[PDB]
Amino acid sequence: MKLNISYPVNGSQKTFEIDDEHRIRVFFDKRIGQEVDGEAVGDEFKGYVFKISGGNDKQGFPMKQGVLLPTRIKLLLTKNVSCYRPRRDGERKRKSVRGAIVGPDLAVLALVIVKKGEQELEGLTDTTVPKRLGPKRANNIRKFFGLSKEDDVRDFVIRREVTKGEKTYTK
Amino acid sequence: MKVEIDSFSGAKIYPGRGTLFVRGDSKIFRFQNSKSASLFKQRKNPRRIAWTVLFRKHHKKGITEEVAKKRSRKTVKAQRPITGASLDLIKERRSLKPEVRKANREEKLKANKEKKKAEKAARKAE
RNA sequence: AUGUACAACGGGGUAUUGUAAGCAGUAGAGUAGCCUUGUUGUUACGAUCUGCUGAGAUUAAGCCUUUGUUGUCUGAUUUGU
RNA sequence: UGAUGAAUGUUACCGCAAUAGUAAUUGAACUUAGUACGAGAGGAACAGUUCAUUCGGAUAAUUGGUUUUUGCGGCUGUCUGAUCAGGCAUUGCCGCGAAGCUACCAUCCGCUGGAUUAUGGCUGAACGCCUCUAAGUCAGAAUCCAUGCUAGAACGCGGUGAUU
RNA sequence: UUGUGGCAGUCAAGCGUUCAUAGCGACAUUGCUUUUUGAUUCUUCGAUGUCGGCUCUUCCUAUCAUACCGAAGCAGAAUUCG
RNA sequence: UUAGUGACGCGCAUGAAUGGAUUAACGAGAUUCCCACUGUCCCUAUCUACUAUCUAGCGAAACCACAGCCAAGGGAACGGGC
RNA sequence: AUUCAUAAUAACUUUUCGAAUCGCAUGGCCUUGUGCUGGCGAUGGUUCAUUCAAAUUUCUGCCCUAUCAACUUUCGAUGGUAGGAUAGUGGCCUACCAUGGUUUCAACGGGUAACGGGGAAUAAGGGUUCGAUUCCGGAGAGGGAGCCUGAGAAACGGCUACC
RNA sequence: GAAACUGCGAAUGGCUCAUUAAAUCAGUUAUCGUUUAUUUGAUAGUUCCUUUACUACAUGGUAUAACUGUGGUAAUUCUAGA
Repeated sequence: MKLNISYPVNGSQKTFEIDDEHRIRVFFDKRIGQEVDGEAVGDEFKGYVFKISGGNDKQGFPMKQGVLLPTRIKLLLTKNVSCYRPRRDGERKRKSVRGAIVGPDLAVLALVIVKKGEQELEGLTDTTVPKRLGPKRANNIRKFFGLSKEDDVRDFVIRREVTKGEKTYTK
Repeated sequence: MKVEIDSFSGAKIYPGRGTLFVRGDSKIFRFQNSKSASLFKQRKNPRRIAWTVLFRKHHKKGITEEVAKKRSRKTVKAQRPITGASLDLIKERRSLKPEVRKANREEKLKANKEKKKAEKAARKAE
């Protein structure tokens, strides 16, 4: 099986090809939002605790929230909802999914960390991806920094230097 | 192996124990026992049958599953820079914000500038 | 024929069934009568519903098990290289 | 067909095994192989594997059936002043229903060695050759007999214990 | 008893492209069986319950299939004879 | 589909009050097919009461040369006896 | 021709609109302040009217058939009252009520190699026949049903199901 | 200045004539019985709601896409996770 684990503060993410079939039998019959023990799955993950975010089973059909079963279903989905993007306004659509219970049918299980255990993880905690963008709005910058109502966000602006050739500029 | 759930009673069906039914519409039902099977053939409603899990959960009996939703009593705790602002100098200028005579003097400069602007504009208009 | 003895009851378990009677209800189609005519108004009747209640009942008779209780435990006949 | 049983000195236990009976049967599929063979057309086989047909012998975990558990619930009519709880209705009727019985309607199992026939042969004369035969001799079948399985001679037997 | 019914042999004119016998085998002929049908009337008329089917066992083989084999006008498959 | 029905008719031997040809309705009439239904059946199983069974008590009858093991033989041609 | 337009009293609203939008140009007063004012536009925005539409609607008019003369109303057919729905009237639908309504002046039913019309061929006149078919109005997207989005679809080169 | 958010439009066009015989349609009326985006012409002094601190108006809050990357199906204009 695979565990697509993520650490959201570091913004990091990695897949882990898991075996120890019984240390994933623990994951069996589990819902979304629930948090089980890193040590229980793996002493390499000793002390850690994750949260079962979701996952794709075979045939790539994701895990959807709220349905409360492991078996697959055909839902007449609509906008503002996971597992369907509408290619037109108004289009509802019947699509197949898998539900919010964990079992062998799954192939990749998506996890998020809420607490960092005692040891350190190679591709999640030792690393941290930066914030790709800076806040583009005045007050968002202003409150992000904690300056004032009048501290000139215009000069607190972000400047991201890049070189076209040798001419360089922050754009 | 796996264990499953009676359509009617909603009970674990250990392997072999029990019957299975496949309606013409390809709906696969499972029954732990001929009791459930016979009721199903009678077209009964388990939500009305009392000993069933559906009635149990519809009348809210044995409700030890749900507890509450947790809440954190704090903030995000990141007054960080925006990757192009040098957070040290950012906090330094945030602290220089009070005692605002600097921005006030810049305003006074641009203010006398607007004075002279209207003056010279009227001069050019004349 | 005085014991890790036996038996009848009781208990526990396991199973079957489907939520006992009794009480209560600001539940109840409503119909009549009360008046301080409410804002649950009260009263008589009224299937049925809900809570106590996966409650109650039955459970070896050819189910299992008992630290329990109460008892029982020398009557007859025959047999020889 | 099953079932008892006097008598053997008594009684109990463990055994032998005469004799009799006997059972396992056939096919398909994949592979061998689109190979061999065949000009082409078409088209094999032995071994191996998985399955089934027929028959048999058991068993009841599962599923199904059966239900006087007259166990639980409900239903009609009527009687017990009403309720509670019950009687009668040739087991009143329905639904569930354990246990037990039971089903190719369910499941499990169904042995390997020898002598042989037919047939093909080895050496080999008669018949100075030759010949499977005449003396001798090899392999060989759903055959035959044993292994195995069933009963155990009630006048077949043995070993052992205790014997007032 | 066995004409007739049925079954199997001897012989081999011929058929089989040529060749009687791989396979068939007319004309002639020797036998067998009693599952037919006759013929007979021994027993049975002071009664042997009388067709078929159903059920169920057992037996014969003149073997339809299956086991092993031989022959072929058997290349293989399929088939035929034994 | 030797059945059933509709046609054909050198009809062994159809036929007109020895009544012919139809004929609604009716039939515990004979017959065929279809729907339903089903333990008739594939294929049997299970349950109940009364029996059988054992007991106490009561207590017949039919039938009977003598009696009661098989094979073959011959024999009144199919014996329990020889 | 109105209970019209429109105005006011009294309240209702889970609360509607009343510019936090954008490009150019930068203009003027001095109370010398980033003070105050200012232009040409785009976008959107409540109401009314307009325009392109849309839906309903009045009179008249349609081929052959009586080997179709009674038709409609159970469970809407005709009307009325009240209400619901509609964007809106109204059996559009419901509750209740009266029992009516169409018919030889051909109802109703059947058939149509019938979508209709503007028009085409053909002729002295009269006329007969055709007209799917370039323009107009309708219907449909394989048959049916349903519906979301939207001002506008019962959309099909959009969704849902069944066939 | 791709992609993406957003706003428009995708209900026009085009194709066929299956349907349909007071139905469509044609002329002719009405909406004093209705919706109408869009255009076009006009049109929001009155929005502090214990209306005094209850509230920045040189102006307020929230994602979320695109993207970063983890990726999952054999396949989908398939999509989740951070």
